Amino acid sequence: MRECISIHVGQAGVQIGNACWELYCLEHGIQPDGQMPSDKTIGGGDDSFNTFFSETGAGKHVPRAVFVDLEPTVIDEVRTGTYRQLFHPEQLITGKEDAANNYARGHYTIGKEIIDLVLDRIRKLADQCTGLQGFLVFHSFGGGTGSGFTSLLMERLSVDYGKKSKLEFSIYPAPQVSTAVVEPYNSILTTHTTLEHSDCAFMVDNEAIYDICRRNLDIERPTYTNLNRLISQIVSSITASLRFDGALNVDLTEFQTNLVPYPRIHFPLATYAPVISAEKAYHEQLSVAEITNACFEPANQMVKCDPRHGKYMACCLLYRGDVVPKDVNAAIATIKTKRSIQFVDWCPTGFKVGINYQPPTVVPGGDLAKVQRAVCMLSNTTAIAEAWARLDHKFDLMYAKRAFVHWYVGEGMEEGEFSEAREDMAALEKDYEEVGV
Amino acid sequence: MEVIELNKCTSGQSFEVILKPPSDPSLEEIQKKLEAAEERRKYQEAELLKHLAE
Amino acid sequence: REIVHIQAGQCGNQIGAKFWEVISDEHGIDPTGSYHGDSDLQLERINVYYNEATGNKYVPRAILVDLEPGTMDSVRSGPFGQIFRPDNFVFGQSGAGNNWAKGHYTEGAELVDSVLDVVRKESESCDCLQGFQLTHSLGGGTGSGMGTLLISKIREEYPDRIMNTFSVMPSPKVSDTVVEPYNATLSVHQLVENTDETYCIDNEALYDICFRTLKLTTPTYGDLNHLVSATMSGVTTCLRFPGQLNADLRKLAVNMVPFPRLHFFMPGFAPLTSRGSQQYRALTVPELTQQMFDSKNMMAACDPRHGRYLTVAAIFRGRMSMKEVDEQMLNVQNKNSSYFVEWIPNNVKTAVCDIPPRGLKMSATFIGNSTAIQELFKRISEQFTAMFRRKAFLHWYTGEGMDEMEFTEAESNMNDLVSEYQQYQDA
Amino acid sequence: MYTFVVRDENSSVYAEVSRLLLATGQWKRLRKDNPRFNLMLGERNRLPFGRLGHEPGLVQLVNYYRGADKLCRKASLVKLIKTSPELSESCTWFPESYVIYPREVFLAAYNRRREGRGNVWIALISSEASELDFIDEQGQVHVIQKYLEKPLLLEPGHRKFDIRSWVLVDHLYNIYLYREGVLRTSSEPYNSANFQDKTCHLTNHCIQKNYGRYEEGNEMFFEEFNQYLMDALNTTLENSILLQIKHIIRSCLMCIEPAISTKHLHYQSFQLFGFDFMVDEELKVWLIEVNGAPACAQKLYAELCQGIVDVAISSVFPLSIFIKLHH
Ligand SMILES: Nc1nc2c(ncn2[C@@H]2O[C@H](COP(=O)(O)OP(=O)(O)OP(=O)(O)O)[C@@H](O)[C@H]2O)c(=O)[nH]1
Ligand SMILES: Nc1ncnc2c1ncn2[C@@H]1O[C@H](COP(=O)(O)OP(=O)(O)CP(=O)(O)O)[C@@H](O)[C@H]1O
Ligand SMILES: COc1cc(C(=O)c2c[nH]c(-c3cccc4[nH]ccc34)n2)cc(OC)c1OC
Ligand SMILES: Nc1nc2c(ncn2[C@@H]2O[C@H](COP(=O)(O)OP(=O)(O)O)[C@@H](O)[C@H]2O)c(=O)[nH]1
Ligand SMILES: [Ca+2]
Ligand SMILES: [Mg+2]
Ligand SMILES: [Mg+2]
Ligand SMILES: [Mg+2]
Repeated sequence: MRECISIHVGQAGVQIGNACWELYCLEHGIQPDGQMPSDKTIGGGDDSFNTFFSETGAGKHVPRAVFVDLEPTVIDEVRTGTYRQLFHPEQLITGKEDAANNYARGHYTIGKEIIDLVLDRIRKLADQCTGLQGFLVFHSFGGGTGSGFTSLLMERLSVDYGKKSKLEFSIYPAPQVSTAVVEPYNSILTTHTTLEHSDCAFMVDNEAIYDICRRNLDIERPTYTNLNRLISQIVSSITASLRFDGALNVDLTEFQTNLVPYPRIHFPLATYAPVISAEKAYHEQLSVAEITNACFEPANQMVKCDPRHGKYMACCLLYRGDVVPKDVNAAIATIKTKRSIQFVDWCPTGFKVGINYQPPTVVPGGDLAKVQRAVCMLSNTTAIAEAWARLDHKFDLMYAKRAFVHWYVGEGMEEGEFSEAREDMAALEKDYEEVGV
Repeated sequence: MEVIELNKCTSGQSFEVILKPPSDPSLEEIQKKLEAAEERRKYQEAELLKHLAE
Repeated sequence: REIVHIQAGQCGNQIGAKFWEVISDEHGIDPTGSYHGDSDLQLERINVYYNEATGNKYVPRAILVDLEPGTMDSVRSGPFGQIFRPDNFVFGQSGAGNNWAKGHYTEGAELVDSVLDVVRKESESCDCLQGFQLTHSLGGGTGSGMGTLLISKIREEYPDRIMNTFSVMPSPKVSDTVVEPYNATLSVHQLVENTDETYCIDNEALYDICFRTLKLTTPTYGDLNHLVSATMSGVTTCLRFPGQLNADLRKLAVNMVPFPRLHFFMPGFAPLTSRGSQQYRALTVPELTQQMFDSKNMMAACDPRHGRYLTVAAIFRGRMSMKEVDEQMLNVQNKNSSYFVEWIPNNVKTAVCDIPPRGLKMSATFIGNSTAIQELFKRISEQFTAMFRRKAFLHWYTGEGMDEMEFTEAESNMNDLVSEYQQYQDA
Repeated sequence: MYTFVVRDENSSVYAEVSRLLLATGQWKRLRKDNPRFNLMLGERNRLPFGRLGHEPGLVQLVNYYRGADKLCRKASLVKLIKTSPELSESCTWFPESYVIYPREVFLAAYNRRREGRGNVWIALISSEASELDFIDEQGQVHVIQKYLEKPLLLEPGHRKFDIRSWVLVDHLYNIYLYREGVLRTSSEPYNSANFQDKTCHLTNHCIQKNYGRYEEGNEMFFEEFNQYLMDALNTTLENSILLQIKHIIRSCLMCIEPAISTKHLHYQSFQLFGFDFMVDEELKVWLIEVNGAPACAQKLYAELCQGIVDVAISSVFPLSIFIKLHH
């Protein structure tokens, strides 16, 4: 067993962290006070779930997690929420004033006041680890803290933990639930600074989640809570291999080995099915073939894009529920004849499959119906670069006029960092075209 | 399709299907940059305060 | 995240008192400072504008300033005048006589230190100071001259806080004196450099709305200030009530101001009502969005179709479909493509608040950063130059020590501001 | 009320689509870089398909199918036909072609023809299995294709021609064949001996500037060509030729439908195609090439460009000359 430490930065990172850890507790039978009756080794253990939970002598199972935000509103709700007993107070770190949607404020002005404290609190968790393998970092692209502080933290983690893997769960900005007009700026700035420090990043486009909630959960106006419960199901599906018995994706290094053959192209596309409303009174349970075929519909993807016009470098199928390999293989055989699945010439055309027999867990009172089988596909396809093209174009429109740039220069940033960041994004799009076209 | 490396346990199983074969900065330089941006803030503020003093 | 409110001069204290009346009712605060409210959305962000004194009493974080004692006394005698802290009344005895130089250089300098002591006392109680909000007119002497002197000194002591103003522009349709274009031009010179966001409350537009739209043949200041208080309630709603945006003065400036000097906003409001009027039919969402964007509903006498919107912030108040609001808001952008800049993606933002203002079930408030605001500054520049080319009435100012060069520079800066707004209109 | 953007001003067909939609009064044109449009009339290369379909509250449509280039480029078409079982190497309506790069061991077919004792090909026309030598001298991916040595020759004139068919595919992947085709004639009698001069061998309108002798603009329409086939050959255009043309068009577009369809996509596509056919002496139809950005014929611009508005545009944004090829 090797421990993983989760770090949740900014509002989006914290609130998605709340949803994930709530889901983790329900999946492992951990009560809101941290007690887990099924855990028979009191006060310690090396079980698979101990990758995410340490244990106190009193039998309390505490998340290996740090929450960071530059203002206190969001984390205070964790301090007073249903799972307030779950977290030790030093795991919840707040400042007094946020980055005001400004990467420069979160990265330079304010983040510099709190970075040493956060690393100290992170080091406390690492000292409880017998074999720490790395970090899972949750944050938004568009927020000043989620963008600016995260990139500062990731640089320092490379310094302090040079041989530890770092994975990201990143919220890609969407106008439907946007909070700032400068979110394209923050996204490009943080991607440039973080690119070398992240081994694998799962981007979630709020536009995709918003539309999935509208179309499949019949929610007219999805809230953050609607989005985050869906996101946490996909995150839990992705991390399940670290928390349960299995042979596939058993350590952070395996995510990079299995999904990322080239370091800069480390943004796998997640696709999840089925998403079914709890309110739907009559539902026909979807077969292995149906949920597997749904993995190749852009409407079910975490980012809207067309994988038919890109190339695959790796493909992982993560099933939960009533699924046996024979049916997966039959489903894959049919799907391959009828769909456009092109791998690069230097990679084999193959799927790595993991099956957990437990069907997905749903939060009581939530919007997701209970299903007998579900799947999350992780594919590394060049088609995800469409998201970079969209982001870089919005960046270009504003930066050509230097609109809003003075807010960043005023915090000590230089105009040269904008174009240096933009050149790196330009190189990233070129990398994706060379591999995919 | 070739099914390889099938591993089974009580919790589930995993395998791989093949359809076709193939064909960082130091701490000092971080503090360098955090301090160079801070001095640019202090310079811009000192210029404002010099302007307000005139 | 506390805001410190300052009201200076007759106009500033008049619209300032009305602002505190309106929002105290919205938050369930009675004239004695006691809370008597149904909903707890009324108190979640009450600290933004109110200090909580011992005894569960809320006192406005407000400082009341004038070189003239009379208007101050009328505030104290007002319906909510007893709610203000008595130590926060700072007044002189002279009066500025509609003279910017007296407010800024002579009579005002004597009183400005006393105001800063109250500002400092209020700031030291603040958990985390957002910044400052000033109400004043630009046509007089105290709110204009001393108000901008206050702004400069506050920026000296709080260089990292936001400075927000509600600035009433002079108009000959309401005019109190001939020198108002002088006072306004000198003031705009200060506001361009020393505020982060300024709401342009145009007395020309306020008069035209009362006369043409509300069918008031003889509009009074009470009629004008009725529009001002409705506007001030709307543009501060996202600061006073919990929202998905969690707005504050800094986030507003970051998202509304693409270029530092272009920070003068055109407010808009719907539905437009006169005081005591009957509002029996609620507006529908299509009506709210259409009216709020109508030139007749703008609080600055500028034609929105004579420029382009750089950014727009809109807050809808009441029980309504947020889905329908988004549809109508996205719809008005499509049908008026040419009046929004193409190079700022997602430059029109919408927010919703469940609590409607008093007397209405549905309202909509609009904050626009439009290049058409240059029409306002052009209008004042023309009135300035008509007198200045003959040096008319300058002796009132040179008598207080001012030089004509200072007038030339203020005029030149405002004309530069006009040219800057014009540059992005063609972009 | 709708809005659109024009990013290919050099497009003759969509220059008229621009004017027709503006004259409707219910369509407003924006600047070419305004992304809040309903319909993009996109550029011919590097159209930013990745930026489409991400505008909230806006249904977006584009006049191009992403991935249709696999059908509208000479080298990829030969690839597409040989790699696809629906078409196959045994495909009976495409001339035997090979991709020679500057699969060049194709001579086993050419050198089997000399062992079997006709073997003239095209890239450009010669019989000695070498021009190859002109393909290396040009330095671009070229296609070597069997030359149809026995074409159908119109009388009077002994002339050669090709047939252009305009095909509209809408957002629902309905395949609409424009009922009006055109024959691009040759005015020079076909000389089976001297392939050097290619004005009797290349029916391209430009390659003919004797031009204009038999019919106007070297363009014969379907009514006359039908009358010719009746008077001269005792058959009709529908039976002898158009049945094969409809089969080829449907076969080609059905093959690539899974790769290019926008059925469940966040944006929608339509595209106008130009199929070029040759007719041999037996009245057997051969597919020559597919045009991704086709120009129309002068007389037919008004009717075709209208029909584009009715079926491809106003069907998505509400305000026949087409044969629907059913599948
Ligand atoms: N899916 C999801 N997205 C969120 C959530 N909260 C915020 N976002 C998105 O994140 C972006 C804004 O960044 P935030 O995380 O809210 O800002 P922050 O990290 O706290 O940084 P500052 O507030 O500027 O100091 C917007 O695009 C929001 O749509 C959330 O709970 N779930
Ligand atoms: N295998 C073949 N056999 C006989 N003739 C052929 C032929 N391939 C092409 N041709 C002739 O050459 C001429 C031009 O062929 P091709 O279609 O490749 O050029 P092009 O791309 O300019 C047509 P368009 O202008 O419509 O795009 C045709 O008119 C045809 O008569
Ligand atoms: C929407 O309405 C309001 C917002 C704000 C505000 O702080 C904010 C944050 N982002 C934005 C914003 C502004 C413009 C374009 C944008 N694209 C994405 C965000 C955004 N504006 C403040 C208000 O009143 C004080 C207010 O009411 C009117
Ligand atoms: N809208 C409005 N404008 C006012 C009011 N009182 C004065 N003004 C305007 O303010 C200008 C005069 O400035 P004033 O505030 O009276 O002088 P001060 O006391 O020295 O600041 C003139 O343009 C008036 O039209 C008021 O109550 N409402
Ligand atoms: Ca244990
Ligand atoms: Mg925040
Ligand atoms: Mg007065
Ligand atoms: Mg061609």
